Amino acid sequence: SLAPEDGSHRPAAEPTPPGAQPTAPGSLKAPDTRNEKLNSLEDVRKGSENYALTTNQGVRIADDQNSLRAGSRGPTLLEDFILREKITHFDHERIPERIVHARGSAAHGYFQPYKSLSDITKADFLSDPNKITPVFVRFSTVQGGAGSADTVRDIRGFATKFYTEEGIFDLVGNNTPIFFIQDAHKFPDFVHAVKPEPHWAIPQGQSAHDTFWDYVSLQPETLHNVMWAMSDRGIPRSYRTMEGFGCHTFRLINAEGKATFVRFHWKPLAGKASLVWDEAQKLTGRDPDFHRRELWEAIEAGDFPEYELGFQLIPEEDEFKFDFDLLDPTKLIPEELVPVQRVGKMVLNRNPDNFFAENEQAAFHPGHIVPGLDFTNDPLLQGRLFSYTDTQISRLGGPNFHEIPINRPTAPYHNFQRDGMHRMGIDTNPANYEPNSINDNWPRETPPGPKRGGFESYQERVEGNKVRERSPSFGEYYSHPRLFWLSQTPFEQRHIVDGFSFELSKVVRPYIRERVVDQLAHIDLTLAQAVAKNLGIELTDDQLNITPPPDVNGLKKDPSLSLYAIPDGDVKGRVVAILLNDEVRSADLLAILKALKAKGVHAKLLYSRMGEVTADDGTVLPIAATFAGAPSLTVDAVIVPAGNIADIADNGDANYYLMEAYKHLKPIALAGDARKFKATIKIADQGEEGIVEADSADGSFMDELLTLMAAHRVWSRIPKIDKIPA
Amino acid sequence: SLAPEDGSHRPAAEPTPPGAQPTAPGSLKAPDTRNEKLNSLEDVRKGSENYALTTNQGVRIADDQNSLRAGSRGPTLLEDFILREKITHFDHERIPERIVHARGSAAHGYFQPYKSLSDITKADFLSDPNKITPVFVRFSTVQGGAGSADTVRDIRGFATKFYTEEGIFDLVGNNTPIFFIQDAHKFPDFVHAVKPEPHWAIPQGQSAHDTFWDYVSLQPETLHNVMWAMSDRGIPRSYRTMEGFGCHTFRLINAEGKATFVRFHWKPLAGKASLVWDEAQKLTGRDPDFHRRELWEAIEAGDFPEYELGFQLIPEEDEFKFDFDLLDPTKLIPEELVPVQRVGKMVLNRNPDNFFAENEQAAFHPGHIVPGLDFTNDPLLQGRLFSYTDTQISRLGGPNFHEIPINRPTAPYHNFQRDGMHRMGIDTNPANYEPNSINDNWPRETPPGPKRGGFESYQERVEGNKVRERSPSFGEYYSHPRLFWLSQTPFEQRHIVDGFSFELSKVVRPYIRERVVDQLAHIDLTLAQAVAKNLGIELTDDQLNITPPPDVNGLKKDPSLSLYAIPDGDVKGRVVAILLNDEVRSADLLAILKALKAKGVHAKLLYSRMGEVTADDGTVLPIAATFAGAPSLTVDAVIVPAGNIADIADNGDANYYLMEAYKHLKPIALAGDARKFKATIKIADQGEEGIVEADSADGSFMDELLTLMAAHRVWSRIPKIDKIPA
Ligand code: HDE
Ligand code: HDE
Ligand SMILES: [S]
Ligand SMILES: [S]
Repeated sequence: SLAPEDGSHRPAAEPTPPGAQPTAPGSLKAPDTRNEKLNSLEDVRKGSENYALTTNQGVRIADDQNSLRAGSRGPTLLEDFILREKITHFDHERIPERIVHARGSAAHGYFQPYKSLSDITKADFLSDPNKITPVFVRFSTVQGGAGSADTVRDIRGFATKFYTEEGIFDLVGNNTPIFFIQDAHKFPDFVHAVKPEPHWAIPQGQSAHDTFWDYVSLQPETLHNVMWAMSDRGIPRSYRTMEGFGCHTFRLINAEGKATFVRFHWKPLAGKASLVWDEAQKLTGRDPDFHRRELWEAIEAGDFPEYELGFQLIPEEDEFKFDFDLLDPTKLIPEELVPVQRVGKMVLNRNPDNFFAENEQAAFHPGHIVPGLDFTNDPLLQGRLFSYTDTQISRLGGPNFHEIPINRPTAPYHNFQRDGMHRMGIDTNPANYEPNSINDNWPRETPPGPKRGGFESYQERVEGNKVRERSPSFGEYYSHPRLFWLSQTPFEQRHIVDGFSFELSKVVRPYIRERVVDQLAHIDLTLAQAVAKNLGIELTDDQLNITPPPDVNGLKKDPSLSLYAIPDGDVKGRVVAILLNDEVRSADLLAILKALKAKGVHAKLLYSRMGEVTADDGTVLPIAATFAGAPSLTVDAVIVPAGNIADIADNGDANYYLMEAYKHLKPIALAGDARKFKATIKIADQGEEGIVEADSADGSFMDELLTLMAAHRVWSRIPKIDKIPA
Repeated sequence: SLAPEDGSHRPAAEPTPPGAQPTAPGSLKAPDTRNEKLNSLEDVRKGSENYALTTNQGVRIADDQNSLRAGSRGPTLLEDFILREKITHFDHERIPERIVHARGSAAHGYFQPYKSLSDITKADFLSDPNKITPVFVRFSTVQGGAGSADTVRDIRGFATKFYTEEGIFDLVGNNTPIFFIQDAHKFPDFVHAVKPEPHWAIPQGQSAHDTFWDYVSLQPETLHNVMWAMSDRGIPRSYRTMEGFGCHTFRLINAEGKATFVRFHWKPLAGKASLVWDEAQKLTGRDPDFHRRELWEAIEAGDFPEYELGFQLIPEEDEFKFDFDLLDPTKLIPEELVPVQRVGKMVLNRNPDNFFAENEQAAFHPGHIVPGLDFTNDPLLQGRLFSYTDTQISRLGGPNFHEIPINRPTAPYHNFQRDGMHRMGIDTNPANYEPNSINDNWPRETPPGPKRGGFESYQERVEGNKVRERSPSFGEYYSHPRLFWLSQTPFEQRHIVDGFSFELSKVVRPYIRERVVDQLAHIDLTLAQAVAKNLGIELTDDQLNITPPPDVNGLKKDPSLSLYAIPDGDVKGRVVAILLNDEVRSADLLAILKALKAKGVHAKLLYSRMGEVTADDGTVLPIAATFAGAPSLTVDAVIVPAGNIADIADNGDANYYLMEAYKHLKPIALAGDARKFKATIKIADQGEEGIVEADSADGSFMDELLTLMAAHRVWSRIPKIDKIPA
């Protein structure tokens, strides 16, 4: 026995808040959570307790500490098969990462619709509010490698595999409603431009380099998604607090054969929330795994990520009723024009057991549709259909990638396909072709119908010549960027300007920065002047006189485009740093934790060392982390209880903690003598909005702090931060 | 034409300092830097200017902006082969990354010996000081993926491929002289324990997690290399400023067949220098590509990385003359006992053209030796010899990885091996076996001899039974950790304590922390006590009474094991930040830049925005980056000239620049009214060692600053930084 006698090596198999226990594989941490897909993976789950260590051939190993040698200081012998198996498996552990979205984090859950949608789609998973469909969801960045950092500025992927009774449906979305380019033929161009440059393979996880901005300046169709990426949308607080979108118009097909155009939405029920850029960048350094960790810890604590699936629905006869083309994936459909209809709820409630086997090996692909859904001619979607099947032949080693356990349907699958590398299924059918008589033609085709029918494409009319041509209707590039900009709050606008400015400051060739500023002048003059000023660029008289693009279908803003214009805060699952001293006032701490508990807000107790300290009244307080070990970047607010403040008052790290949190617009609360820290962040004696202060930590002190947390950040503080050296 | 009229898109093909020009592929940046290997790659280099865009089959493309569709808003057609080839290639761009050392950065150069070594080795590349051998060198971290950050705390790899006239010799080393484990059979255990944990794949690029310290606590053989990793060895300033080691005793074999034991060394002619932990960690977020960038830019500037190759030579009859086993790779050979003989110099003078083709596909392997070298029974080297050939079969797709251009020998190669995936060589030999008559037995075996002979192993005597057993002589784990400890300066010792303390505070299971502290008590009580205090652990009476391990062959320290005990500073190729204002005193700047140029030190001119400012005398000064865009993390020292200081006096970012540089022990120099900044870093009116100040930037001011820079950091400042909130 190497485990400690008190059993403190094994995490509690029950919900526990972040940091309370070591994290564990999902089937050990939450054995009681189940769904149909988790149950079906049981055949390949492997345990360990009480088993002998063996080769992969089942031979027990006696000594796993030494190679076989001729004498104990001699050479290693070729006959050591146990060594060579073990090192050969090690030597071949890695598979190619995904060409894009290589960095991602995943969990299991389930989906249910609020009511049957049979009047608009025959898709089985949407036919009955009692039908529960297991899901597996992977969130991701786009540009960086599997080993890159989470809180980079980038677009985020949001891919859901629905294991339906009529096949796998993968909804392969992102956290913005559009993409940078119009036609799939340019995807390698755009992706090569944003990826590390090919001579030296720099930079990782960043669009802040010459080739990205060269491409953008030369391809104005990109400006809409670039506006999103440069906003705080590019730096979400959590995968739990971002929106998801299906990116294209698809179709729903009902049993009558009626097509309705649809765009897909995910609404985060935890609300929308983003970091600020200096915080996101610094966090890539202090914890490059912060989003993967926050997602896994949320599920272990029971703060299950929840999302509402929604549909924007457009009748077929309304195809041409807008100012933009519905097939143009650089255009959004404003919610003011077409509201999102709520469809159902998805909950993510179980982590995987083994990251490589369930996360790294999962394959999502938007061609994976089911009866009741269909495509459209969006020319970016159209090319996606080719890529997601193709790429798996190298990434997952061949055409049997659907036999890798996480990718297996739970629906029946039978057909005449055979062989390929890694073939698991042993087919007993006497036939491997159809039509056949020797197996009475089974498995058999199934006609389309209202349920459980075969897939048939909607009979869309096609007319035109074979051309490599962009539709003229896609040739408008500035109105949607302008609608987005005008929909932002003034502080969201400032952060857009600061994102273009920082990024273009990293472009070495100045003419590329000038060309991008020229494009901005076509969108909005105020935005363009503000960026130009930060770059030392002066707009020409011609630039100052560019007519702004038209409004989109009479709209001059749509508030659903803003993260923050309309409050949608939720504090459950947020975290507060509590800065301790060597003689904490226990009554303050009891009131702080009581109020945080009641709203499902977590806490981390921090000090200048590990171990414990003892409160004024003898209560032993266990320290979670040092000030330096768990920086303010990792929390949503900071509370300092009263007590022996002298203990930490001249501690550089403790003062800096509050300066960093202050700069990043987080709520800060100081009780009693902790008010002494007001001097480090230059707060006046009469106080200021966003700093909660009182003689003790209750009556209204925690209500005030929790009201600040529900509004996420203290935006009114922005003018005060440029003066603080932090 | 899309390029700017003024030609400013194209970097000059001359050496230029960092930031002066965009970086470029090495054959375009330095077209006349040549060596036998670079010239031999010309057969596969492809250019681009003035050529038409084609498929891979040579068909010219007319429209590389669109897919082929039926109508300009129609579906994409399967007959679009141009689209499918382009997206197929993109879909399969990625290959598996290296199992370990996936993150690395590489360059070309050459090696030449100082004298003939024929008396001790018949290796041809060491036979004459006129023998110039091309090299390709890849530096790397160990744990993180190819997209992880450079300035993590980790061991670093230093792998050199010598293209000799008698074969490739790969010297595949690290930046410490030992490894964590004794026997190759435990490599996958150790690497699994340091790598991200298997449930959730966290953390990236860090040993600061429970499974690493669990293994270390249970395997005290690891403690010696753990001491090195927790020292500032684990966070080098540059690949140019760290040592390399071949890790194992190999043999040199001379023409007479005499074997001498050898351990290999690389000594950096730029001297030894490392970051401090806070700076390294923050730098992973501010610039995760910092070491890759600094290496590429150094070579572009002509600050070519230079290392001296060195041998520790031990006669065969001296095998048992030490109190440790020469075959145990957890033991170092102290230079006080066996000096390093300096044998030649390697210079890296050219970056690659295409990172993936030359860096990512390069394969190094320590079994790639040449006549005049041989192995020993070191049980970690023995197992390595299996792994480095095996792993390439998945990583590089098959057994023809020596035909990938960067890997090809420049020496002749001819044999009877045939076929394999993507076989390039077309053999004309009528025979593919030997002995054969039908080609008169060619290519033929060559007997061993003094030059141009075949390889024959040294006829070492082997006597023993077939056993899986560790030599009892390997069973001592504490004397080398203690020697290394006692050889460090008092500030290097504090940084080791801090590295253990920070790492163990991130281990969630407290008994693992306790088990590590127990091991520390076996090494040195002062170290053990200092770590324990940071963790809130108290040593037991038994722990306080553990007898220290013995000295190593009577040594109680060896200053060659310290980074800084013996002065070894070189400022050429270092970089200073100069913080501008909107009316700079020009005389200060002329003097600063003149003195920096004379010593080969670079500068970066920083301000609050991009563009330019104008000095008091109307000199226009171009701005390289903002204060926030290029933080103090990225420079060796900071200089603030006089002028309109009030322009920046209340700039939070400018104040913080100096606070962060101060906290990180960097020299800071303040001229005239720039001395008003003393107040932000709490410098007394009378001054402080490490802060250069004068009325102006005269001759003595720069000499003082450059003297501080030769000493790298201001270690005497350490007691003052605890109070600084930065
Ligand atoms: C023609 C335009 C085009 C093309 C060709 C592609 N992409 Fe992807 N994209 C591919 C190609 C690849 C290369 O096949 C790849 C690489 C690995 C793989 O299996 O598929 C992939 C990954 C990917 C994920 C990760 C899924 C996971 O977590 O495993 C997510 C969420 C998205 N995508 C989302 C997405 C949207 C939202 C609408 C839009 C638009 C696009 N993408 C554009 C697009
Ligand atoms: C049994 C003990 C053992 C075993 C089995 C291995 N390692 Fe490695 N190591 C391998 C295995 C692999 C898996 O073959 C792999 C992974 C991909 C590959 O092709 O080779 C590899 C890479 C590697 C590089 C990068 C070279 C480059 O830039 O590509 C460097 C610099 C080092 N190593 C240095 C090193 C030292 C210096 C002493 C010592 C000791 C060891 N290692 C220990 C060791
Ligand atoms: S999209
Ligand atoms: S080693």
